[PDB]
Amino acid sequence: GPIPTAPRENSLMFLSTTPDDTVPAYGNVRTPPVNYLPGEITDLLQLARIPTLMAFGRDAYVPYVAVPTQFDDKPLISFPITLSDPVYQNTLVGAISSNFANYRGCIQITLTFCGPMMARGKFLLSYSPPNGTQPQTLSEAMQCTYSIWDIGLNSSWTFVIPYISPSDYRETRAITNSVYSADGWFSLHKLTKITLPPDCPQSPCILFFASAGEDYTLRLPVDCNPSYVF
Amino acid sequence: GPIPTAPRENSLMFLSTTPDDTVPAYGNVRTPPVNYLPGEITDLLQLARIPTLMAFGRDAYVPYVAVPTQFDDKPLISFPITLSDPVYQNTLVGAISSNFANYRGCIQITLTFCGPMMARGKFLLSYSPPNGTQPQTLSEAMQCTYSIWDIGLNSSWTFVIPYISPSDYRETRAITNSVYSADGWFSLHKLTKITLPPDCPQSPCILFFASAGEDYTLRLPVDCNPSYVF
Amino acid sequence: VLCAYVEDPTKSDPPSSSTDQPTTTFTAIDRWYTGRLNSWTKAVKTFSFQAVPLPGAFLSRQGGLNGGAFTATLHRHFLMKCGWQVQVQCNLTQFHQGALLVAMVPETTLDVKPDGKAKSLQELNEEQWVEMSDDYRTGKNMPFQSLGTYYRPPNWTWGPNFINPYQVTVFPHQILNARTSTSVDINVPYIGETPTQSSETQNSWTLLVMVLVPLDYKEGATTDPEITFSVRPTSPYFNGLRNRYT
Amino acid sequence: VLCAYVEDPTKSDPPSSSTDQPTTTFTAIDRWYTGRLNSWTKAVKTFSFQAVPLPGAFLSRQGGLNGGAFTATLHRHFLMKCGWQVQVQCNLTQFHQGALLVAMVPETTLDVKPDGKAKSLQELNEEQWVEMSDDYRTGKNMPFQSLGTYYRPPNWTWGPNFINPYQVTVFPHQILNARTSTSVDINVPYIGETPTQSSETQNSWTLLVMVLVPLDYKEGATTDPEITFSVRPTSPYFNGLRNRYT
Amino acid sequence: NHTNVKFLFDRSRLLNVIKVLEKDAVFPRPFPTATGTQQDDGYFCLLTPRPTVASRPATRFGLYVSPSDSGVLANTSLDFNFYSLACFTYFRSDLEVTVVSLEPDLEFAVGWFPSGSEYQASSFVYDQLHVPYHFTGRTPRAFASKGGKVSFVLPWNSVSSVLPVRWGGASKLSSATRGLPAHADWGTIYAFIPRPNEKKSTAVKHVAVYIRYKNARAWCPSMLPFRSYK
Amino acid sequence: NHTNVKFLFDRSRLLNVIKVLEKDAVFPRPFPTATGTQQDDGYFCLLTPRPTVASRPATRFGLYVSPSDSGVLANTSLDFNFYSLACFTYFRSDLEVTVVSLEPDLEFAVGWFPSGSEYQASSFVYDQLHVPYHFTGRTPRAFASKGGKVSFVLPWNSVSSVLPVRWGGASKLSSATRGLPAHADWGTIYAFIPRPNEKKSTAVKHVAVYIRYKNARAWCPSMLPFRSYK
Repeated sequence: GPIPTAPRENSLMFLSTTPDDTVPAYGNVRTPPVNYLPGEITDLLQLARIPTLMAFGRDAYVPYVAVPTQFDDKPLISFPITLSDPVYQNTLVGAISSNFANYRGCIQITLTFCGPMMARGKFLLSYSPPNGTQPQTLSEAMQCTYSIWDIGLNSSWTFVIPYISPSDYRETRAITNSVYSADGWFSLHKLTKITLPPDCPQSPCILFFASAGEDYTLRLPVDCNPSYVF
Repeated sequence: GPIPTAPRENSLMFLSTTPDDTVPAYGNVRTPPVNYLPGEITDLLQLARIPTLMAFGRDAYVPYVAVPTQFDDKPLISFPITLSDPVYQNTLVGAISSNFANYRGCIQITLTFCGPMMARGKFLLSYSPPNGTQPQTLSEAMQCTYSIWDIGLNSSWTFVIPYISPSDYRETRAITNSVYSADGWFSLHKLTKITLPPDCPQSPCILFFASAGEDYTLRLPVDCNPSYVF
Repeated sequence: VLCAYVEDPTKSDPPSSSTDQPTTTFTAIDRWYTGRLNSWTKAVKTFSFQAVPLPGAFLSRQGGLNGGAFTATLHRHFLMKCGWQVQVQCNLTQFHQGALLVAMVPETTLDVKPDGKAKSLQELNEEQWVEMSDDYRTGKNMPFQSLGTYYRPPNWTWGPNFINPYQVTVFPHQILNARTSTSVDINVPYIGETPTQSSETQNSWTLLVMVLVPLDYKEGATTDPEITFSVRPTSPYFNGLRNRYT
Repeated sequence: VLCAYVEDPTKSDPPSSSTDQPTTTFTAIDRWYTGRLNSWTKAVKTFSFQAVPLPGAFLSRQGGLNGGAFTATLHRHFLMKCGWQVQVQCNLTQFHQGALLVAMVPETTLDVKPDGKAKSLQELNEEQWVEMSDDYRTGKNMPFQSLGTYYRPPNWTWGPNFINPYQVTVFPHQILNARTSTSVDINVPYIGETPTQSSETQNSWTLLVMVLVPLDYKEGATTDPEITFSVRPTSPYFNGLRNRYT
Repeated sequence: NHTNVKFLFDRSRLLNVIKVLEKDAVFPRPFPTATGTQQDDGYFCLLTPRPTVASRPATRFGLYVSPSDSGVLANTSLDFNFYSLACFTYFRSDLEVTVVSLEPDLEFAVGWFPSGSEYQASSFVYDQLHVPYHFTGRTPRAFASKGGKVSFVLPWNSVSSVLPVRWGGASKLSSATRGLPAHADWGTIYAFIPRPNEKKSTAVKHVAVYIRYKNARAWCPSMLPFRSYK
Repeated sequence: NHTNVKFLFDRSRLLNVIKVLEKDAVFPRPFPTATGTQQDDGYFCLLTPRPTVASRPATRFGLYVSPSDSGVLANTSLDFNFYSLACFTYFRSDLEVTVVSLEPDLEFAVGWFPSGSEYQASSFVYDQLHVPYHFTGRTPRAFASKGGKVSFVLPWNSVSSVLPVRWGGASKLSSATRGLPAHADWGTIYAFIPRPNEKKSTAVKHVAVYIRYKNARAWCPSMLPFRSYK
């Protein structure tokens, strides 16, 4: 006879993200084949790992950092490492990951010195953990995690920003995210004063990228910000 | 006890094309046998492949094409290859396939020269791809896909129109269907001037058919046009 | 010989709607039945057909179609079940052009006046060729029901026994061209809604001669070819023996 | 040579949307096509790009890009299916700084006037470098539909063929730096919504030279480097042979 | 296999919009019907793709263009989605009937009686209420819930082996019984509100009858209807 | 694997809020549309993440800022949750449509017709009631219960192999047909109250159309939309 079924309390409820199919209406359709198209994106972490340009206030922002010839004990640029920060809005790290809720991995800033060929000098690349006050002095930059980038064979340096966090994942749209302030600070410092040859232009430009590490992982898709369309 | 079932969001919905049965009301009926009837249509592509007459404006249209004795550098007839075109409304290609949404295959125009027996001549049969302007000149017809039909042993020629399309299937009720215009053009050109013997009638008639190739396939049944009944 | 739907239309089992022995034969079964059919001239327009209903022709004797002892066997049995075999000849010379379409149309009412009952033999001689009008294309001349004075008579706009004249080559057909052949050869088996239909009132097939290309000949040359035909039933199965039909 | 999405972009099957033999070759397939492109100066701002549509450049002859017998084969076939191979040279000396971004953008309308139809050859000489305004970032200049006088024309605020100028390095790209290289080498395969698109009206790729760092050179030193390019189709498959396009 | 005959006709489509009975019916008297016959018109849906008139099988199909006042209009039904794709002569299939209400929150009920049988037209007085004789019977009288849909699959019940899509014989004797098959139907249905006759309301409630042809089998290839050129 | 493309787009989201038909519709005439054309606007939901206008595929997306009185406003739809995470060029998936009512206790019904086909726009007079020709057809017309939700999964029906998220060619000839794909749609749906046209009410009932992309496949990595800095 009839199978006696007791329907549950969520009967006749259309839930949006129900992980199950529905009734096919117009089945038995042979779709045309798509074997000819190359480069199928199986996973959107194939595009967080592609290095895309950052932005810098000096709606006309600048992907590079000008390098003034004045030697000084303060950072040449120092932006905080937060994926809601407006130096990451138009990357592919901070634009994919802003539409999610949690991340875990290593942001990988790829540098590119776009100055002349016979430039010689060193740069210091200090990532700081989130402290109560932003590090400015080069002495305050040596004590953090650093790596010295020379303009030698390395006209392109990929400084892997570490993942140091009291939780397994981080809130990806949050200014604070943690204890008191701003989640860290990358800071490109100039270490020795830069020898630019004459009849070659002074004030070179260093071009910054922002990719993601191989262990970069995301979680919990949220409804995105639809304010790209206005 | 009762099996706890949670009914879905489409409960108590009668969908028209649900691929499933329903409750039998008056079962256990032995139908009378139908083994005696010959010719069971298993598949309606058994009738798209049967050559049926076309129509031509000169509601009294004409299945043939009159052949005037005037030799000329313009096509004797040239109709576009579109299955919504009114030279295909009363075939079995364009009447079966109009009630569907997509097709894929080779229209097969079967010719039949209905003139006298001692006629001698050649015809050129140029299918063109969809170009911005319809080909008219016989020089414009040689450069396309052609085949030379002689009035020899071949008083019946089946010119297979190729399937050249940027998609796997084609919209079967659409004037445009593709890039700018009209999907192609078959064009029966006369190549040498036709020797008709005297005391045999001038101006013969060539009778056109429209079958489908062996690889002709259809897809996505749609609700038909009920304007045959008014 | 254009066989229809099978390799051998002579193969036919006895009907499963009878309990008696079928009269499988009669006194002359290996002979044809030749009848006249109206001559084809220049004034015949395109698609002007001419229908020969089977076995409606053996009874009304359309064109001298004398049925011999097949009509006198069909009148003495109730259910009849045969497959036909027609053969239309027409002496197309080299001096003619044009193309008949000889088909065997299943289940149509083409001998019916688009305005009444059934055609006579004089009215088949007056018109000589039935013009494909809007009625025969839309099926608007299969006989309308007498609804009566109660129901308001609807505007009959369509009927499913039409001819789409551009699609008649779906049937068992051979084109009687001016320069390929002079005669057709069609052989069809039995069809029907029942395993055997009636005898006096069945129209399971219909010989159909349709002009696809109008006849043209030079003046003084060979004029106006005659059309004959030859109907011959293949494996009939007569059931329900009774006296002659009244 | 920056191959795109595969190890070998030369590997390409014939299209599955044809029933005829594809014209797989033409009279000079192992040669390049060199065209001019506008020179890069100090006054070029950041992100001021310059697009070379493929195969939109072989037809309009953008910068003297003569297609030889590839344009005269593209005009004589309906469906065309090739993978491109560009090579942008620019004589960056030691005395320059700056970095071009040479990419092959899939499916964009960057040769289209943010205010009309398609660009001419004189208007590509007047502006010399297309400034990345709010329109090209928001896609607000791909051509709006003529809705007509009936529908009130909506305020078009976005279009999906934008450039996000900070994300152009996702494409097949090589950065033409002042001190790593002087020329790029990009090789891309065929893409498209169909297995083969049209010939006269396809824009499946687009050569794109974008200024990431503005050019700076000392006065009296080497001035204003020229930009050339060299487009060359790899394994084309021409379908639908017809006469020359009108 | 979207041109498959078993697949193509296996989908639901409209047949007729019949009125719902609220008393013991009088089945429509056979043709011709003289004036003054008290009967109940258009309440019965003769389940056949062939044209009908007054719930009886018709030769032709006929609608009304200027339906003036004199006379009783007749419910003429036709399966428009069938004949445009019925390029065949015979068609045996098992019918699946779905009766959708066209009245807000209607409790109706669907009778049926087979091919060749007849409606039982009287009433028995249960508890001083005229309960009609279509509440009972050996045939399926499916009952709908308040606002529900009646659905069941009917077998090929008729005494004909197949249903002639095109028929040329004569069911009775000749003179306007040509092309009129008598036993080409899956039966007839009718809707009735399951209340006795003293609770007959004043409104005239309609209901709609859908049809799905389960296990379609078609024989004897034939034509498709003529499409005009206007 | 929350960045998985098959997982990320496999969830329901809003597309358009379309009005429910109460008569036989007139499908919106193609662009450009002159004034005085009597038609039915905004009743059709062209099922595509790409921008639409007047139920036809559009190049750009456009909303209204100050919608004054002169002219007919146009239902422009866009998938906001798609393009912010559509960092790719091509996207083939099987659509799952859910039609949620925005009217208290509405009995509606959802038509459909495939990519390339067209709406059947007339009415047949059943029982002196104008029943339109969108109650019947070979395409799915799913029926909702009184206060229910219509849900079904549609296949990739279009003649394009994939849907171009970004397209640069020209469907017809040039001059404002650049970047306008013609066959990038899963079809079109529309809601209709299943009552005949003489029971047309006066209120204008809306309904909402959801979308789930079953079995998402994305190709050719591309950009994400530009986020402003204000």
